[PDB]
Amino acid sequence: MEGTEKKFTFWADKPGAYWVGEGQKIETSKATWVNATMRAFKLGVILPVTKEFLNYTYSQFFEEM
Amino acid sequence: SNNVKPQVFNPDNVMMHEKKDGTLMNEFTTPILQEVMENSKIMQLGKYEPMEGTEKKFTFWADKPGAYWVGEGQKIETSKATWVNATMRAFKLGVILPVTKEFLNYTYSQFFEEMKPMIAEAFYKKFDEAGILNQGNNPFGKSIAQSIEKTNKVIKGDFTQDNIIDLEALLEDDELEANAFISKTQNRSLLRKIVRIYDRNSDSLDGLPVVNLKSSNLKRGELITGDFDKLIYGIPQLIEYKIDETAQLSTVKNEDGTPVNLFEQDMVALRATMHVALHIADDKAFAKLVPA
Amino acid sequence: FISKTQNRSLLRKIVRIYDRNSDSLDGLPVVNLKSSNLKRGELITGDFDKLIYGIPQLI
Repeated sequence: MEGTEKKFTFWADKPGAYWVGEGQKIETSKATWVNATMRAFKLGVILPVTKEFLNYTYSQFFEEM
Repeated sequence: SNNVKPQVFNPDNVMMHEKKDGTLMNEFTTPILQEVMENSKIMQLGKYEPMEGTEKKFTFWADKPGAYWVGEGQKIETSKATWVNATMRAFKLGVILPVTKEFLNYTYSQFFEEMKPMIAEAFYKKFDEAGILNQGNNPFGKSIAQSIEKTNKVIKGDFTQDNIIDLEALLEDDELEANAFISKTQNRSLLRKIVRIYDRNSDSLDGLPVVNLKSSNLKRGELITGDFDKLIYGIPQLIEYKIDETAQLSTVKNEDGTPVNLFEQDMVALRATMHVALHIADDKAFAKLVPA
Repeated sequence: FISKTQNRSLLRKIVRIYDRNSDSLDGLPVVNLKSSNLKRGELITGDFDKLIYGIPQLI
């Protein structure tokens, strides 16, 4: 999915067939499809730190978060 | 909260990837400009003056030295050349374009590159209208229209051939040739049908070129002319672009009235700035025709 | 023609015999003088090959 939205299309109807005698007229038939779609949403969080903490208490903190 | 509907803004200058009705603008097509962008008319007409501070000092000549007829062995008398000082200062132009980072990923990823020509056009129009028409809260005090008010060097009435001549003759009345006309592009309607002194084959009026301004402040009935070599400009700073992903913007506010923090809200903004300067070397060099 | 540059104001609006496309008057060139002694209303012309000058001492 490259954009924030995506499209799907699916078959829905399939053609018929008939029995025809010799020199009788052959009849017609029809196919059909249907569509569906999905979109994306955003997740987020922020973690703030006092820079003394990141020097004198827990240097690795963000790598462990 | 986990509130997912998009952020409303005020003044609403922020570019967004989805509309409040839920329309995500995927598969968007890059716009194409209808006309073509305008150049600066001041930079077309005026003299350039290389400047590197925000301020310049000029020297111009004023009095020429004389000469005398001397008989054989008669005393050669003296004479004085004189000059006059002038000065011009720069002021800063700038604008900011805020963008939601989804827009810059999914709608229109080249947006900030495709905007640079339009930002320049916005500054050129802002400069021209400030220096010619005295409009848009100009900073200089110096302008063409403010010079014509001070000299009161105004013809009153309609575009008769007598008035078109008297307009230019009011500069000849001080030994200055006019060098161009400044016109509202809408008023060819009048200049065409007088008797001809105008031609559209070049857009010239009595052989001098016509330059069109393209803003709402110059009316139908008005015409400007002068010796545009007496108008001088400089540019200490060619347009500089800075893109920022974390600053606060105070001038744009959220729906609740809070400022827009570009980091918390996942946004981007382009700041552009330019420094530009204007001087009018002789305020008598410009004259105007105005309807009564 | 010898003309005060200020008096195009008159030569323009008569009927044309003048043009500013060259600054000529009836096809002869106009030369502008640029001093206060030649007035607005005055125009001079002649066969200027009959006017002769010389310079024994360059400046």
